[PDB]
Amino acid sequence: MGDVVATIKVMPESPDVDLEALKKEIQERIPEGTELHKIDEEPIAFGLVALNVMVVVGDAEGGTEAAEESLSGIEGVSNIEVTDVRRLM
Repeated sequence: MGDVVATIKVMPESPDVDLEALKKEIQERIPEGTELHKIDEEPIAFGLVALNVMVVVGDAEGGTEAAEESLSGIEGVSNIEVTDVRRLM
């Protein structure tokens, strides 16, 4: 208990929620500041399942700002619940 873990839940608006295809996009959307953690295959709409891509940060820096940056032009179809957090203090 001491690591800061964030959580980004991305979900495609279309019923063609390609989770595995999103997997590749997830890696490229990850904050260039640190590294990822572990993703979650959780459902949202009637059949649209999102992926909660968490990230493990600690010795890193505020370079994770790149995440919000990529959000300014991220999956326009797959809007993310970019409000999840997990402060493991």
